[PDB]
Amino acid sequence: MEPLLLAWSYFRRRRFQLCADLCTQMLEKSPCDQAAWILKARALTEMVYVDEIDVDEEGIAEMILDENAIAQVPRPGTSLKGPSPAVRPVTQAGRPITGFLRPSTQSGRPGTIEQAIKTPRTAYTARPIASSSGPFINLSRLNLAKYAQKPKLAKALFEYIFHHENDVKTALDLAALSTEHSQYKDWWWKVQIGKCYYRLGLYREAEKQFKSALKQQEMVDTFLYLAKVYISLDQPLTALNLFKQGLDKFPGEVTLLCGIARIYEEMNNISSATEYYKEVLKQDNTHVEAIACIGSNHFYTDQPEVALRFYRRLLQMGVYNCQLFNNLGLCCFYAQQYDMTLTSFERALSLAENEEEVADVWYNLGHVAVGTGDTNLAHQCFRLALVSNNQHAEAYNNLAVLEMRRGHVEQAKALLQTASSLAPHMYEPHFNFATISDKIGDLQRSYAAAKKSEAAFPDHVDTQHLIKQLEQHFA
Amino acid sequence: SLFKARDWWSTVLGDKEEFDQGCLCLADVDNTGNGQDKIIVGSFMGYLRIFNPHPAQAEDLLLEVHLRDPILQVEVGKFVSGTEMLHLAVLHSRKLCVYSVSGTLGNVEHGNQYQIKLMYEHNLQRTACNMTYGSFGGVKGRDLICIQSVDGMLMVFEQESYAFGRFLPGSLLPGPLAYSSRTDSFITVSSCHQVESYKYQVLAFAVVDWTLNIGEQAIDICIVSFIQSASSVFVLGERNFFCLKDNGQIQFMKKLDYSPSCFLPYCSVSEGTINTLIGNHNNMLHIYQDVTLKWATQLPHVPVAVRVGCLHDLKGVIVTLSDDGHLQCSYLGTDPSLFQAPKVESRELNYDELDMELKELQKVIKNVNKDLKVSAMVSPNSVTVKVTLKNRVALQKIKLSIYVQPPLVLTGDQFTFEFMAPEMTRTVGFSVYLKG
Amino acid sequence: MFREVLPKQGQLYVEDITTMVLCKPKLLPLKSLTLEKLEKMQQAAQDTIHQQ
Amino acid sequence: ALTNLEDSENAKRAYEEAVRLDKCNPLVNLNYAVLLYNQGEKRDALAQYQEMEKKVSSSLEFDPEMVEVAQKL
Amino acid sequence: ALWEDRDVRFDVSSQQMKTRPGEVLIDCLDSVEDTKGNNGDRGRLLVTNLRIVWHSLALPRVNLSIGYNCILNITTRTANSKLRGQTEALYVLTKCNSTRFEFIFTNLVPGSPRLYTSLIAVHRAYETSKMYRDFKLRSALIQNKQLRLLPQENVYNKINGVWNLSSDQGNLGTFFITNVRIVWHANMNDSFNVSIPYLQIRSVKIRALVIESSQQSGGYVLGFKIDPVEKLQESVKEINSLHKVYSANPIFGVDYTDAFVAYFADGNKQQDREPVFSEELGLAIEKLKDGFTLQGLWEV
Amino acid sequence: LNVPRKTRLYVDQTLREREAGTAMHRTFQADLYLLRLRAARAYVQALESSLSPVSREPLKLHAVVQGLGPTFKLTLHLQNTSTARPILGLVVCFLYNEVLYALPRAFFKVPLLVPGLNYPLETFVKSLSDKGISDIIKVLVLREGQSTPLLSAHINMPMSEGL
Repeated sequence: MEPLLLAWSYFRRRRFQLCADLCTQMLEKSPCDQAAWILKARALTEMVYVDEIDVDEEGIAEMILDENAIAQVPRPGTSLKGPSPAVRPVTQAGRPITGFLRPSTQSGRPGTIEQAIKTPRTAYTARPIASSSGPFINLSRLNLAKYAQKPKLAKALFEYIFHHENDVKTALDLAALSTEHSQYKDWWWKVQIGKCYYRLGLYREAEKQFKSALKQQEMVDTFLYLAKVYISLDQPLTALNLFKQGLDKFPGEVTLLCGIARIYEEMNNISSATEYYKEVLKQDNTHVEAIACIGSNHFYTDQPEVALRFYRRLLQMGVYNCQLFNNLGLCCFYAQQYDMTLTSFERALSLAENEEEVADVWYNLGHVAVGTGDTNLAHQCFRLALVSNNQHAEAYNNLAVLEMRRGHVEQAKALLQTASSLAPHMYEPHFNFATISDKIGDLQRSYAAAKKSEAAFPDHVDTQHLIKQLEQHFA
Repeated sequence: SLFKARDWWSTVLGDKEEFDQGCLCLADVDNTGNGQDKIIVGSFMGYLRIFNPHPAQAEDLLLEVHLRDPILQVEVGKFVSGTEMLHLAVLHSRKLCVYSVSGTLGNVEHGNQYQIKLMYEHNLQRTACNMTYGSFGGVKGRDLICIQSVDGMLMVFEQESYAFGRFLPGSLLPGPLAYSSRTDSFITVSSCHQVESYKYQVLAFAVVDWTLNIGEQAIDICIVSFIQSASSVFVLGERNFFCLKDNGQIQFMKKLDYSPSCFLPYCSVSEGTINTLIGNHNNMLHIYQDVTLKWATQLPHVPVAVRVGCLHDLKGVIVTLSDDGHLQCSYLGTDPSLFQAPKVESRELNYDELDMELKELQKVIKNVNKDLKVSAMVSPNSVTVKVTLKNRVALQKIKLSIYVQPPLVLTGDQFTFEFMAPEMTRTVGFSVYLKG
Repeated sequence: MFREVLPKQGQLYVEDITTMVLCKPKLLPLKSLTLEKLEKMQQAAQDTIHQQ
Repeated sequence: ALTNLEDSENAKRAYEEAVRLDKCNPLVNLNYAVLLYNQGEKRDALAQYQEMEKKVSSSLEFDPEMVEVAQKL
Repeated sequence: ALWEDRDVRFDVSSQQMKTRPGEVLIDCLDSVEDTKGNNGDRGRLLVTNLRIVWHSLALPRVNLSIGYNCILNITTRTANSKLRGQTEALYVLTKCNSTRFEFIFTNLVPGSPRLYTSLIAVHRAYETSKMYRDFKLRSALIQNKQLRLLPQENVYNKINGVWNLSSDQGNLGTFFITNVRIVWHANMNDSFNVSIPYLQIRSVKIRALVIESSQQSGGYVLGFKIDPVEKLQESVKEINSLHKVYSANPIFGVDYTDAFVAYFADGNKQQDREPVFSEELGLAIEKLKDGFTLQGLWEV
Repeated sequence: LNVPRKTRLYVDQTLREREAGTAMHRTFQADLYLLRLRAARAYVQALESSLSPVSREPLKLHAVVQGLGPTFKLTLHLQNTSTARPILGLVVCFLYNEVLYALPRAFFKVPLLVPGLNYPLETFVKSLSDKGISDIIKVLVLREGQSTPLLSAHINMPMSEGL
């Protein structure tokens, strides 16, 4: 009823528009009221809040122009920098496609600025890469030396400056004055200064504050923060020891086990990431990350029924996506459940909020069709995948395979050239182009294509026989 | 049905009303003594409603009284000075009212009426925010009430009148208040992230017994005491979930990945542990054994102030109340249902119309595999050219551009026309001149 | 009461012939919650820009 | 398979396609004779039996149904 | 008597789809394909005053009728991006006599999706107005001393001292007569009030003012007694007249086969086993199915 | 060998298939019919709008965008895919939002396309909005005597990262 009370109760119920809407009134009515002031600050900063732990873009500049790893060429198995590409689709030379895209995924790194620019913008991150990773209150007007004295105001004000305005320097000024006001005895200000540092670039100066905050009071937050810091310095085996220390503190934490599994998958030894995702399951059993990862791994290691179970679980827990339903369709078809197969693809096509998701669903429908026979339906589905996403290399490759099945060799050659131009990291377009060339002749093009195939999937077999035959023809 | 909250007696509770925490209470305000609880809900729109649900039906709603001022945090406790019978407390923003729901019976299912009498009231100087109730100190058979204020002050009533009132040291936005009986302490969560416990006799003498700097501000704090072996205090933040000891340090904590709205540590099972259930803003309930998820369910609405109670011979029914006005008693769904296409022999694929459309589309496909006039006029004189375009059918999103050569430069390049009715002429005029 | 007889011998390849391979079915990876929130906050700004 | 999918007309036309497109495999003729005899005809089942016996020899279980659809027709 | 807003019917007749007297059509949309049943057949959707109807528009026999007192959730899904225009979809979740259905309605032609909005609106108008067509006990009807009237409602007769022959000592109470419903409060602890709608009344006779309910609120016989019977028969005759003139054209106060088996919201489940206690979890849980266990259903 | 292993899930699924094979067959055939219907529908709609970058009359075009910052390099890789037949009269026309992108030459002739060579034809797109706004850009390749595009392509321009 009353303004302040109704606004605060709107805040408790996570409205975040009404709260501010009543405080703006209550502030116009009285220029001297700090309760509604910091309440509107909280509402504004929480309409946009996103926890700093899972925000690890890094970007193109950090990837090359910033060197922090001590060892330049460390032993294979101690640095971050399964099914073969003949079964599991790939994204780079290696790095098979993963389940559960998270905005911290790097999934390989480019070598030079030119390569990173001249590639698709979303081939090394979940979002397109960036070079660098009225108003309620004007930051240049308030004296942070006076709000630092009042911690009740200072905490919400720092959260506002950091997560709403993204002013790391003024946030760090406020946090420094606040920490010196608390005589360096509250772990929260230490963690916040460490976050300011970590997104300023100073990792060691942030690891110092995170360690000093762990000494004050163990919290899952500081453990994950140190994990991020250590992963940024390219030190997996330090992060794993720190995670096992945290699990010694918190015996069954799910985020710590999930971080261990993420590190094991970045190092690409799935035989332990599955164990740790299974521990996460034994703890949560609704975890979307572990369920999706174990489901994908179960699907690609020729066990599609277990993957269908793992994805029906996510269906049972109210998850309603385009990805989930296309996955259910692939699993139902390949696990030989032909009644619930195509309705899942229909729900997928219904739920797709993009033009690339629609293209992927049409690609998978073409796979279903070509598994059924009737190559014309798959032809149409691949052409629609192209019509939806012009830069869809798998559709080009499959449509060229079907074209050469029909007989049109030049169409297949052009389409395979387009596919291999869009995705060089794939091996199928190169191998097919080399095969058709060798079939007609042109052993130079066959060599230039089979060598790129071997560069893409270096443990292939038919590529090796092709290269042997070619090098034999050259003498 | 697996992992859904299957429905029991459910209802919608008004005309775009609004509730909050403390609204949903669940006890024997009728003082029958049989164990079956009764739902009590009061919005800050004004209406106080009490239900005795049976597994929609008309006679379920015991009463739907309306008070003038809004209602905050209905409670059920021994709020009368004389007897040991449960009374219902209604906290309006600037008012306290203890009632008594007395139900008299008639010789038919719907001949029984229910009378609430205002046992006593209390004018509130400050504006109330929320309250707690308990046997402060070591008293028994009494339920004193400690109400907070929106501006920090906490005022304590000894079940009859205004006992006292002390200001909380250093708080701006009032957080959740609770009272621990195994330590006789008022525990709150100040705006500055400090979970603070004050001994009762310390406040009565007016300071902090202890503090703990959790990472956030808490939405709710629920001190549960049905276990006398190892006491604990639950604190649900807006980003985490702590269970603290009685001295002041974290016994354990969970870093939730969702946004909680309500939680309730209900009756436990194992030795020492405590089952708890938390409600997302993603419409789910989670059932932890203190850190470890034991079950999860997909609720209908965003739960506010869930409760668990024995309603009509069924123990442990979960009663949820949204803030828009919904309300629902429910039981977990434990029926794994075969994933299989429905057998509907009646519903057949209509081959005639579908084949007609497919023949049409395939005809277009196999056929393809085998409106506007523009004119330009140059003046006889930097020569001024004029371009006239005229449409037959109505056209849209028209863009006209001119390209001469590198050296020659135009004074106008692009011209945009929007929709145009049929048989409408459009003229543009630009000038071309040599530059170089 | 006669049951149709099925051949007990399948078709066996007697030579490996180089056939053009198809790309493989692509399981669409799911998203996190932070990623969905970031994309929605990125598109809400666009929507407000267009709606002014 | 079709015969077991509650679609006998499609099985009829598929067997017609097969017998037109098969030259040196009597199993098709015997199976079409079995389908016909199970359909209650017993008329064209003799035609398929005679087509098979014109086509013809090693399978153990195609031998018995050869003689059982013979004697019962 | 009235089922249009109380049931969910499949393969309905060409007559039951027609607007009931009190019903009134609001909005319509052609080419709305039906899904959750993969017949891939188009149709036509109608958002009436009391229920939502869908008929195949090519074989108008097969159809759907969903009442508004049997829907729980209505969700609009804007997807299927740039490839064509932004087309919508309607997800309706229904629970009739403890059986959960779900229907999906796909707007094929992306040129007219406005319908899916108005429905939502009228559904609110259906729920914000239940004192017009439903029976309620002990509600919050009375103001300080007078009745709180519905929008389309005015009082006819204002009688004091009308007893209630269903209780013992809390009887004497006022009797309000209106054009939509008749109410009686208790004039002493005025929360024992009954608000009977004309829609639920079956026959008003005397045995004494006996009022019977129409098999929906059960056989609820209501008995009242007044001062000398002159005003009594007067009230009875005027009540019968108002009942008939209302039943002529109902108001509803809304301001502004195997078919079922293919529409289950659960999936091959039209059931709810007896909810029994659970010693494992401590909650009332649905009975387990002949060998299954909780810790075996939970794991994967 | 590495022959796989099947759990209880597999035998339960095969039992369901053995007991309910007819319904699965029928419903999968119905779903396949509906899928053919919808695929033909979308193919006809694409032919109508001529949105296929691959479509007698042999051609193949796809547009690549490169570069962050307010200026992007947009290179159209176009290719004649035929045995031996060049294509003389063709021309490319861009469709953009003239308030967000400043294309210098939004329409230009294409060279004589020799069968087998990928011609990169590039342009400089430039973002004009001071606020980050990502809008699609259409490309139409069409004859000079006809008005219906021979083929088309789409490009979602990324964010500007301006100043």
